[PDB]
Amino acid sequence: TENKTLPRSS
Amino acid sequence: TENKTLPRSS
Amino acid sequence: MEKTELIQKAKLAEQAERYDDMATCMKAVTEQGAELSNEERNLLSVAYKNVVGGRRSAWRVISSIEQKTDTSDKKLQLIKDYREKVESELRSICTTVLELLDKYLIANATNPESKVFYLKMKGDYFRYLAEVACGDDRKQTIDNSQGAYQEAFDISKKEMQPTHPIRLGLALNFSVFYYEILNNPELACTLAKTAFDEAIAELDTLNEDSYKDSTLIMQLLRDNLTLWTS
Amino acid sequence: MEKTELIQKAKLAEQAERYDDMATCMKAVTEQGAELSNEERNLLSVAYKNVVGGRRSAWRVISSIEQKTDTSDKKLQLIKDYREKVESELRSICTTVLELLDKYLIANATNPESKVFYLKMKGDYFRYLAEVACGDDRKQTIDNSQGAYQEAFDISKKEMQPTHPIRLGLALNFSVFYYEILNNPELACTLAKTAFDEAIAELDTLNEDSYKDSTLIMQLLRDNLTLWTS
Ligand SMILES: [Mg+2]
Repeated sequence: TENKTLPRSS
Repeated sequence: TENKTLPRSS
Repeated sequence: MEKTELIQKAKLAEQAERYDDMATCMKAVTEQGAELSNEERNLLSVAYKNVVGGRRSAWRVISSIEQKTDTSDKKLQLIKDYREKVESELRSICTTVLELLDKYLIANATNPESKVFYLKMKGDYFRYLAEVACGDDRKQTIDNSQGAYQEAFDISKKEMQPTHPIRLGLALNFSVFYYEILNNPELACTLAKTAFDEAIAELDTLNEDSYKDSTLIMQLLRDNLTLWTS
Repeated sequence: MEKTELIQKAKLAEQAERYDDMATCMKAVTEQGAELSNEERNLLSVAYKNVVGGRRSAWRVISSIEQKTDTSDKKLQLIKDYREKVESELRSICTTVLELLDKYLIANATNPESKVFYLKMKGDYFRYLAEVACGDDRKQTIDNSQGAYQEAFDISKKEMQPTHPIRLGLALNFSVFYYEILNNPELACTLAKTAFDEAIAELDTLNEDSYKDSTLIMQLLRDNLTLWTS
């Protein structure tokens, strides 16, 4: 589980 | 849906 | 480079999902002029499948947008030029793969397992070319794909067992070739169904390792069958 | 090519997941010298995020393999050289972006929204450089990332409602900077939680065009909080 950032790579 | 073929791209 | 180092780098690229690097490595290996092991043969297959797969996916998306674009929309030309750029890249990759199969892999194959695998690969990449071809070009690429698949099919039925993963994979991609390229669902189903049934008959003769390998592909066969019979 | 067609092509490339082409289009738009709209800024952001993300993931995989490799093993050098290659590609992408940000975008921004967006991007790409830096270089890169984030954070607190997607995205990425780069989980949680709470207190007044974006970011803020507190 990674920390979520934006934008997100597809 | 799509037709399964091997090998399949990740 | 050294073959041992090229293969290490290729396994590293695979892990990092750097399939361009991975393909470049395995092309260098193939150019060393020696027969590939089962491991190296699988590395070459995975690498170029991922490299071409990105272009097949892009081509599909762009083609879908083009189709639903009004023929009089002045923005359609740009969509068409971009689709052609993707096609050009896809043809370059397939040509590179078929060239490798023609000048090294098929020529120097010294066992039926490898010969079936490489001919299967030759049909696969003529099939990818046919997916985007038109006119007589499409006819010849389809003929070449069919020819390769057919020789792989004869050899696999003569030299290998119905549960061998390579033979089941050949049946899988060859059936798809009949369904999508030749638009013959009846023959596609017969081919996949025949390979599937001939496999379950001899599932008795396998340890849980080969049983796992074969059963995994047979599930893909029955998935296509379920999809096609609806 | 003209801006209208560049945007057109960039959206095509996005749909086709050809982010190299996409970033090339948005770099050309940027270098034309005109201020970017909200749509164009997000296209620039998405393009280079996918371009750099592939290198970040590759670098992590290869670095993890390097660290599991015995220092005596002779194949370690091949792994290290490969890591440095990907690292060099990553630094080149980050440098290109930071050069665009300082040369064109931040310089010509006429509204606080644009300035906060670009300063957030600056913190992001200094942060990506910090992930792969060591020693004093790492410290200075961390300072540059924090400085950009902090400036955008003050401008957003002074000029934007807590529900604005740009202010929320800034909180999300800045809190992650606190958690992964500064290694301060308590301040990261407080930063994310504060932005989350301030947005909830105002959610009822949000515009329906920003529901989907603001709420999406709020979902991510909450997911990070749930992970960091468990
Ligand atoms: Mg992260």
